[PDB]
Amino acid sequence: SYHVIRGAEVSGYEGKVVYTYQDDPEDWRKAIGDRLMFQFGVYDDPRSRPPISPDESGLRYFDRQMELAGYGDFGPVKRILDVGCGWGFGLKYLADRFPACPRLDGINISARQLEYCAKYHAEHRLSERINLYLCNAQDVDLLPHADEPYDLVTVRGVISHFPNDLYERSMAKLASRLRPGATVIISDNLYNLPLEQYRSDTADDVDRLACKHRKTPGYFRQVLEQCGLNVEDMRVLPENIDVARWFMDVKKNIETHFTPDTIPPPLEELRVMAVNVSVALIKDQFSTYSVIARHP
Ligand SMILES: Nc1ncnc2c1ncn2[C@@H]1O[C@H](CSCC[C@H](N)C(=O)O)[C@@H](O)[C@H]1O
Ligand SMILES: CC(C)=CCC/C(C)=C/CC/C(C)=C/COP(=O)(O)OP(=O)(O)O
Ligand SMILES: [Mg+2]
Repeated sequence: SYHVIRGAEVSGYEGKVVYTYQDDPEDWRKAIGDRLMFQFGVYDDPRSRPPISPDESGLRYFDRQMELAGYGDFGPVKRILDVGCGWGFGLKYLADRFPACPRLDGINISARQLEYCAKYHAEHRLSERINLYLCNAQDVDLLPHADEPYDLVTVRGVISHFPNDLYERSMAKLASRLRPGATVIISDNLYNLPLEQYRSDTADDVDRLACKHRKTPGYFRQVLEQCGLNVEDMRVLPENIDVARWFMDVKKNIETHFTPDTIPPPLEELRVMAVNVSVALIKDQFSTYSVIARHP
């Protein structure tokens, strides 16, 4: 079960995102791993015993981001928000990491992901601690209990799906729900060239995985600052060769567990996207960034 939140002004891009994440979570598990973590991974953790799966590299990327955010006396954490909560591992990970945090909220516009989130959280006995909302990032102001501000927010691989307009409005409303000194942990995928210069290695005529709203490091950071957040740390993470590795391991998973008949269309987009983006990553035209931001 999830609660519904509508802001009477619906984003026209929702349909494209819903389509992307519609399909059987068991097919996604075969592509990206059992944890269903969908924002890359690091292959440099001394704890990782090769071969390193997308489950291991994803987990260790999150650990590294938690370290950079200073959660290795981290201050009060009584309420957590996961923006675009995917298939719910992010909320489970934070729940286990913050056992004295009684409230974690997840927002998502994919009903199929939220259906899987509830069943998955229930199996791990977190249903009371974790609340799920069918809620666009731009209606975060409508989330219940504005009298209880968020201490920690994750936005990992979500801003890639935002039009510039949506991104600016969402971050302004997110900022308004933060306690002073609250941390925002961001992962996203940004183009290191001017947008006019960049040319897709493999022509994208179908908008692969609803990621057409490309952004630069400069603009990305400008928006966080304009909403009154302080950028504490911004860096390439994972490294280009690690994002490429994740992509190509996921491509291999898809080509090894599916045929062109049975493959769900979004996993076909991901299979093609893997070579295109990996080439762009090798050429340093594209990087995944870790951003730690705080409310002053
Ligand atoms: N405008 C929007 N508002 C809320 N959620 C959105 C959104 N656009 C995309 N999303 C969600 O953002 C997620 C992108 S994939 C990332 C999932 C998760 N952060 C992980 O690390 O695995 C999906 O759950 C998608 O449905
Ligand atoms: C969606 C998301 C951010 C979640 C995390 C996992 C993931 C697969 C990231 C996608 C990164 C991205 C912007 C791909 C663009 O490829 P493309 O083939 O669309 O590139 P192009 O069309 O710009 O050449
Ligand atoms: Mg694209």
